[PDB]
Amino acid sequence: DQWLQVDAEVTGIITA
Amino acid sequence: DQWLQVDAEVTGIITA
Amino acid sequence: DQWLQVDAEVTGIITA
Amino acid sequence: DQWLQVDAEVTGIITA
Amino acid sequence: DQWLQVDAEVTGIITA
Amino acid sequence: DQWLQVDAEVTGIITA
Amino acid sequence: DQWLQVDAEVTGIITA
Amino acid sequence: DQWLQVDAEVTGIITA
Amino acid sequence: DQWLQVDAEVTGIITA
Amino acid sequence: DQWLQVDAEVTGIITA
Amino acid sequence: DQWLQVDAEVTGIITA
Amino acid sequence: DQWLQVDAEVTGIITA
Ligand SMILES: [Ca+2]
Ligand SMILES: [Ca+2]
Ligand SMILES: [Ca+2]
Ligand SMILES: [Ca+2]
Ligand SMILES: [Ca+2]
Ligand SMILES: [Ca+2]
Ligand SMILES: [Ca+2]
Ligand SMILES: [Ca+2]
Repeated sequence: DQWLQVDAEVTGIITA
Repeated sequence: DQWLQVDAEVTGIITA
Repeated sequence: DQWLQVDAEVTGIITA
Repeated sequence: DQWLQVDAEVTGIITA
Repeated sequence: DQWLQVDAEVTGIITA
Repeated sequence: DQWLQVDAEVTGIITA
Repeated sequence: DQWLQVDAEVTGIITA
Repeated sequence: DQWLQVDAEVTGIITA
Repeated sequence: DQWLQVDAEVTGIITA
Repeated sequence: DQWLQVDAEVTGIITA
Repeated sequence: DQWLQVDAEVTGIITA
Repeated sequence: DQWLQVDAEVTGIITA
C-alpha cells in the first residue's frame, strides 16, 4: 500500500 | 452531521 | 444526530 | 443522518 | 449466541 | 451463529 | 488505566 | 490493493 | 460460538 | 496513559 | 499500560 | 499486501 502523509496538505508518501 | 476539519486549530466545517 | 441516553429505560435525549 | 440503500444501484434512502 | 442484558445486575437473557 | 446472505432479498443462510 | 464503572452514576473505579 | 466489487456475483475489480 | 485456540496449530476448542 | 498531541511535530503531551 | 506478550504461555511483558 | 505469519518468530509470508 501507499501511505499518504496528511497534515490540509499532503506532506509525504510511503510505498505494498 | 457536521464534519469539523481539525489541523491544533479548526480550519473548516461541512454540513446531515 | 440524536443521542438517546439508555440506562432498561431511556433517560434522556440530545440533539445533528 | 440519511441512510442510502445500496445494492450497483441506489435503491432507497432514509432520513437525522 | 446468548445476549445477556446488563444494567450492575444481569436483567435478562436472549437466545444462536 | 447463522449467517444470512443479503443481496434487498435474503438469498441464503448458513449455520454455530 | 483506570476503569470507571458507569451505570447515570459512577458506581465504581478500578486501577494501569 | 485490489478492490473486488461484490453484488452474489463479482461485478468489478479495481487496482495498490 | 466455538472458539478455536490457534498457536501454526490448533491447540484447543471451546463451546454458543 | 500518555496522550501525545501530533500535528509532523509533537505539539503536546497529557498524562494514566 | 502493560503489554503482556502471549504465545499458550506468557513470554514477556512491557511497561504506561 | 504482504501478510507476515507471526508465531515470537516470523514463520511465513504471503504476497497485493
Ligand atoms: Ca492494503
Ligand atoms: Ca450521524
Ligand atoms: Ca498542521
Ligand atoms: Ca456468535
Ligand atoms: Ca444485487
Ligand atoms: Ca441502571
Ligand atoms: Ca507458538
Ligand atoms: Ca491504556
